[PDB]
Amino acid sequence: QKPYKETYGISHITRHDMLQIPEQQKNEKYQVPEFDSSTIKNISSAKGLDVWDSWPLQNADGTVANYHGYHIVFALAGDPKNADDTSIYMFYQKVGETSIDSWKNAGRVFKDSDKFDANDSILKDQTQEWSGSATFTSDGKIRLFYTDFSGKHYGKQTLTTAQVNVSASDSSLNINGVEDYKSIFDGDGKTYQNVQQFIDEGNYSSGDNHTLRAPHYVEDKGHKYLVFEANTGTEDGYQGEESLFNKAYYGKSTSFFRQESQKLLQSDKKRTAELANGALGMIELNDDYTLKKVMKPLIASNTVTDEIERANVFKMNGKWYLFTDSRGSKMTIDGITSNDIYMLGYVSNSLTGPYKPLNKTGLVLKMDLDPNDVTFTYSHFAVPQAKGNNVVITSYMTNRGFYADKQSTFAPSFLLNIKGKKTSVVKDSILEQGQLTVNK
Ligand SMILES: [Ca+2]
Repeated sequence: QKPYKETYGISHITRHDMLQIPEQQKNEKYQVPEFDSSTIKNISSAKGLDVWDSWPLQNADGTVANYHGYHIVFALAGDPKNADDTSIYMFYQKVGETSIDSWKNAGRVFKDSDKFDANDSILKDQTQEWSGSATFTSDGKIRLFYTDFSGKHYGKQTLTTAQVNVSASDSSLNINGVEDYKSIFDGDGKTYQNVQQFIDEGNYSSGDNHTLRAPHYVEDKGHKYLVFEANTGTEDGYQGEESLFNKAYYGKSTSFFRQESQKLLQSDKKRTAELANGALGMIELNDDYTLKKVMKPLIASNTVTDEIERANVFKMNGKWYLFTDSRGSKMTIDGITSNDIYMLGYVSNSLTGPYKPLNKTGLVLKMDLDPNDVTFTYSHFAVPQAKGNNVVITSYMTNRGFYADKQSTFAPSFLLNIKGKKTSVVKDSILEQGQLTVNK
């Protein structure tokens, strides 16, 4: 196969940039701070459930919404014994409260019968509800986006929306039901991989890893978009043997391409690399939240990894910041280990790009604790704030099903300082578990 160069007009997480991270990550400015295990509590209202990936109800610009005097956080929860028990619950606190003990549980967003009542062919085959985002509409409605996972159809993942109907009183919030509950996007094969393409490979035992999830709502100039975890399709640089010869995925120089590509081809990571075609995708939505336009990915991670999760994007002080979480264990980069877990980040003058790496390489956060560590965190997420140079990093703490007495819970939040194309963790900025804003 001859070397070639093709960007497909999109940005790329390159091998060269990733290779810089192992040395860089030793700098405390890019490290999830150490947490104090004796301050950590289970979510008391979640009653022995694991509570992991969690997200705030947001305004269109990503700031935290105020619903009738309450903050709302949606989260995946389930029985610690059953790895396939995953539904979305809605938690809430009065605005002003900070303690983890302030979070009340409104229960599941969905009834089991809702997916059938939706009159939606894909939804009626759902077995789990995976994570997403939620926006607070201009007419005062709670608009949810999440991933419909079908365990019985080879792990199909479909971007899905619903309006959550909630009555508010002085004391409580109550979920009355949902409406406008519908599939929006299941891939198109050319821009984003679909489940059939995964099945064509031999599904799970092929080593391929199909993703179409983590839908994040954002607006710009009154246009509505989802940015999401995906994989590339046939027309924007697909997985395959040929992909290892695309210099766009390497960066730096032809010298670097020749050296790195031949190492990769001689390595035990060649096949993994060939299959690796992660992407942060984008679609525009109509005003009824249906699909308007499939758009090109903002960034892709060909050869590096198949799995870039928890897509997030927002404008802050005149620039756009794009983030994703990713496990070192599924990467193919020398010096990145199975313990390493990252939030990577990119910056643009426009929502639609082009995006270049933060801190030269893409590194924003590094967390490398043992999976057994009670203070292990995952699903790091930057919550934009109304003003200032700080965002709040939320994450879940404690691996699912690991400890009888210590469930997955809200991690202590902390601050990340962002200016220009640089970030730093704010020294001793640890907040309460699950705290969403600096303002109180
Ligand atoms: Ca793949």
